[PDB]
Parts: sequence; C-alpha cells; structure tokens
Amino acid sequence: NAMLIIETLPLLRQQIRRWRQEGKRIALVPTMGNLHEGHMTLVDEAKTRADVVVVTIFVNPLQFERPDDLAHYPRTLQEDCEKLTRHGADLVFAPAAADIYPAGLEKQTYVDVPALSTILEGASRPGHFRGVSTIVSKLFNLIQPDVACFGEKDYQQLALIRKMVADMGYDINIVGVPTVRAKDGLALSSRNGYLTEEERQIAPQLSKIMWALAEKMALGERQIDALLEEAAAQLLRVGFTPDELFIRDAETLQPLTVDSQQAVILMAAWLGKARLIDNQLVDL
Amino acid sequence: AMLIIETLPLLRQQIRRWRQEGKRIALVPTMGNLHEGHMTLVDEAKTRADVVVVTIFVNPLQFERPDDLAHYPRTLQEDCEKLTRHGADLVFAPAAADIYPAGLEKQTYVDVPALSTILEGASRPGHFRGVSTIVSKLFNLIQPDVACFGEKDYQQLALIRKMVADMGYDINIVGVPTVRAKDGLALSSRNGYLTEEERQIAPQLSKIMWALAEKMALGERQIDALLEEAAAQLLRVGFTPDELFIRDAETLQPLTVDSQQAVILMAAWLGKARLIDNQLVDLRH
Ligand SMILES: CC(C)(CO)[C@@H](O)C(=O)[O-]
Ligand SMILES: CC(C)(CO)[C@@H](O)C(=O)[O-]
Ligand SMILES: [Cl-]
Repeated sequence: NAMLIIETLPLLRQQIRRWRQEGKRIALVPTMGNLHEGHMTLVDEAKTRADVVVVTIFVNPLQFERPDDLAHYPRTLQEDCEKLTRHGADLVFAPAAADIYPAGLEKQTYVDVPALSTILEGASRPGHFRGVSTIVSKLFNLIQPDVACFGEKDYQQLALIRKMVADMGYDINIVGVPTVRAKDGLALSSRNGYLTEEERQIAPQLSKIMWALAEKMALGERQIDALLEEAAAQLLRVGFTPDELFIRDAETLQPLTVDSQQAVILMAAWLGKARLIDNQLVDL
Repeated sequence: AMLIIETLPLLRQQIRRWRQEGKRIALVPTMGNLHEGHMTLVDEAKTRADVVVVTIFVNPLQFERPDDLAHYPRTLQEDCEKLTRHGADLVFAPAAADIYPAGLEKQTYVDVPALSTILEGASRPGHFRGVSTIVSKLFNLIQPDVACFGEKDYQQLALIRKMVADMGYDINIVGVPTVRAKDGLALSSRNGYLTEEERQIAPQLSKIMWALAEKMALGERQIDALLEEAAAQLLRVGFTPDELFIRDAETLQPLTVDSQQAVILMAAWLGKARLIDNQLVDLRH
C-alpha cells in the first residue's frame, strides 16, 4: 500500500485505532527529520519486527534549551519522505509543534528519568533529556507501538528510554540499532558534512582509537583512568581536540562495578567545525 | 468469575487476551480499603465497557508524610470480596517491590506542573507527582478505553485530565460523584483514622461546606469572608482547617465574571485524620 503521511492528531488517532483493532503489530521509529542512511537502517530493522512501521518526523522544541537552535534545525520533509517510502515505512507522522504542545512548553506535563537525565551529556544541558523522555512517552501513548527502534549512535538517549520504559510500565521492545559506518570506520552523522576534505581523512581515527581501547578491555584491562588518558593523547597527536571521555556501565552510565555485565566506551572530539562522537559496547 | 492478579507479566497476559476478544476495558484505580463510593465507581465503569479492571495499590510515591503511609489501611481480602458482588472482572493488586523494584529515589516520574503545586498541591508538596506517576504507569500497563475517578478528589481528577490531554493518552476520563454516609460524611478510607468521638464530629465538615454553598446560592460572593467564617466554624467544633478555597469549577482559577459554576474545596484535620470534601455551586441566576 502507498505510504500514508499524516500531520494531524485526529487523523493519526483514527489510523492507530484501526491497526490496533485489526491486531497489527506496530513498530515506531522516532526521528527529527533530515534523514540519512543511518535512519533508514532503523526503519529496516523495524520492518522485520512488526506488521506496520510508523516513523515520526518532529523537531521537538522541548529538548532544545536554546530556543533559536530550533530555527536552524534542517527541515527536509519531501526528501525524508522519498527515503522512507523506499524503505517501506507505512506511516509518516509529521506534526506541527503547535499541535503537540498547544499549552506551551513551560506548563507541559513532563516525564523525567532521574540520574540518567543529569549526568554526562545531561550535565551541561539542563532540560534536554526531560524533553526527550517527554516526547518519546507522548509518541508511545499516541502510536501504541509494540517495538521501537533507536540508534546506538545517541547512546545516552537509548539508555534513558530503556530506563523510562522499564520504570513506566510500557510493553515495548526497545531495539538499539548499531551505527552505520563508512568503509574506513567513520560513524555516519549529518555532522560529517561539516568536515573539510583534509579533516574527513583524519575523522576515521576516532573509531580506530576507540577500538584499540576496546581490544585492551577484551583481554582484561580495567584501569579506566589510564586508558582514557592514552586515548585523549592519541586523539591530540593525530589532530583532534578531545572532549571528556568515559567508560561506564552500559545500563546506568555510572562507573563500572563488579556486578556490571556490559560496558560502554563514550568518545567525543572536535575536528574543526564538528564535534564528532562514537561509542562501543564491551562484554565484561 | 472475578480474577485476581498480582504480577505485571500475568496482568499483560490477561489484557492481551481481552483485546484479542474485542473487549472494551474500563479502569478504576484505587488504594484499597474499599467502601460504597468505590462500588459506585465500579458500577459506573461497568456501564462504559465490557470488562472492568480495579487496581488496589497503596502508592508510596504519593505519601509525603511517612506516618500516613504507615497507617493507611490494608484490607485486601475484604476488598476483593466486595468487588466480586459488584462484578468487577479483574483486581490487579501488585506489590510495591514490583511496581518500584529499586525503590523511589531513581524512579522515573511524571509531573503535571499546571496543577501539581497549587491548592491541594500546595498543602501536599510532592503528593501529585506520585499520583500522575502511578496513574500513567497503570494506563501504560492496562491501556484502558475509559478510566473512572471519584469527584471527592476534585483536583486529582482535574490533574489526570490535564495529564491525559498533555501526554496523548487515548483514554476517556470519567468523574463519579462523592458517596456519603447517612450523616453526610464523605466516604473515605481515611475516616478509619478517627476515634469514635471524632466520628460524631466529622459530619460537621459537610454541614459547614453546605451552609457556605447556601450563602453563595443566595448571591454571596465575598470569598475570603465566606472562607474565614467556614474556618472559624470548623475550629469551633474541633477541626483544624487546612487552606480552604473557592474556585471556578472548570479551571480551578479564581472566580471571575465569566464563571458559571464554583467549587468549594475543603480540607481539615480531625485528630489524626486529614479530611477533604468539596461542593459544586451553580452561580447562575
Ligand atoms: C528520539 C528523538 C526523535 C526525540 O525527539 C530525538 O531526540 C532524536 O531523533 O534523536
Ligand atoms: C488515583 C489513586 C488510585 C492513585 O494512587 C489514588 O490517588 C486514590 O485512590 O486516591
Ligand atoms: Cl494520598
């Protein structure tokens, strides 16, 4: 069937009710548009896990702590829909912010996930993760999916949503999808477009340094402090300006303990105009 | 044929089965120690769906006073026996360790800031965050078509309505009028906290509220004077009033020329019990 494109809440409601009454398993892929091949692998994964796949395109003002950053977020609906139809999305839901938050942002009911919202990336971004957990909860309530796909690329987001889902009683399988990489290993991001030609040839070093760190851990290394210092050194020597680096429990993002079963390595570093990031799971 | 379920996986099994059977589901959230008011919620729910799910959970997240949580009555077998006669289809009665397996310090929460910090929310800081969090969780677990709440907790109902509108829940929210003892006292599990002597004083709250409502029926509109008098009368008979309010029944804001219906919102301590009541007042003439 032709892909449906819905902008209003009443028309969305009609359709979701129909699918729920028909017994269709529903997958949800939340996005903010400006889609690339990474997003398309989310849709591909969703397709294997459900009867119908809903993809949202919504630049969420509640998660932008600088309100002007909304003004500058790329809007490319036609291009996004071209891609989505080709990957078999059944419904694209692309609402106006006025329809999602008609009572404004300050007095909008919100969902907050303690600790995961305020550590690491949340520490310098008060209110960002509240906006994420709120919109995702709302979309879950609107669309009633059995499965929802998120990129591992945005790892703290993924961990946050997993916690929310466990805590709030959602019967939803949260699927983390690995990042698409270039043949040279560079993780796919809209950010990559901001690199110069010379910078694009340095960029693959972030994953290589990460994977060197992960290999040491696979054998048994656990002096987290030293591992990270090394990696910041190497980032500098090959032309990045490192940001802070971390190795944390994959579920809580807290420092590893003897009960932690999985770690996540969290890399971030500047290359000219772009702050690039990557991550890697380590079985402990 | 009423079912009792305690665990979250068993609840989901049953909710899935009913949806496969094409059933519409009504939800009635409670904290147990059920009375006739609760039975009237169940009766109303049965007229609005095929199956009625009643929850019984003393929710620690909404008790801002540890002594109040400690003393809240627990009478599950009695509760269940009453519900079987009113034809509830399922009682869901979870343990706190399953609802909040790691406790409350890191538990994800839902806040409705439009209503959580004013009026009763000002008198009970932290309380409404507990309510919206558990009700959201129950909605997510059950996915009812309709959910029924008592108008005795008037601001709670407004708060849940706001949460549903804000959060995109496809759930019809129904309010059911307060059921009272023959002597006028609003039924409440909290009434059990009263001594025998206090129980004979307790009807005065309704009487004072109704006397205020009568003055407003006659055209009185000086709210602070009306409330000062009600507070004086409560003190006289042995209550300690908490903050009293008269607001627009729809918005809970101060009355304006456009208001058509007021709500009197009463709260008062009698011994160890903190009792509430309310009354709608038609302002039209
Ligand atoms: C999950 C998401 C759609 C929520 O707005 C957004 O944070 C995103 O695309 O990363
Ligand atoms: C709605 C309710 C069950 C939520 O815990 C509770 O506040 C109550 O019964 O008043
Ligand atoms: Cl309470």
